[PDB]
Amino acid sequence: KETAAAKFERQHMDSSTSAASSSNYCNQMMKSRNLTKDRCKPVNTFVHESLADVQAVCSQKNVACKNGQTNCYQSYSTMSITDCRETGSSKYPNCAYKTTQANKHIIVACEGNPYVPVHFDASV
Ligand SMILES: [Cl-]
Repeated sequence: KETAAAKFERQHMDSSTSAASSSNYCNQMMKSRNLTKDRCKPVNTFVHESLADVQAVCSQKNVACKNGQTNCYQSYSTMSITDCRETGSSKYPNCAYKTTQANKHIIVACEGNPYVPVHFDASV
């Protein structure tokens, strides 16, 4: 059983590249992080920053989560991210994604001891 913290890392961290360099990034990544196994995950963001930088967000600007809980945090600074969203034609198991590279603030929900990201709420 994956911890919530480990699931976050698998779904959202990509420290290995500074940015998506092709329009096929999302197709490539969604597959390999096993986010298309059972169904096409519809929306998923990858963050191209160190794990330390992403964990540090839990110490930054406290905001409400979409769900009304108040354990979310917005990064003071922008981060390099890639936004992956399934195209309207996509059908499992031939999952297809639009890739959008950007520099935006991230908002994550944090939980636990240590107090670490367990959900990606949005980018700004
Ligand atoms: Cl979950």
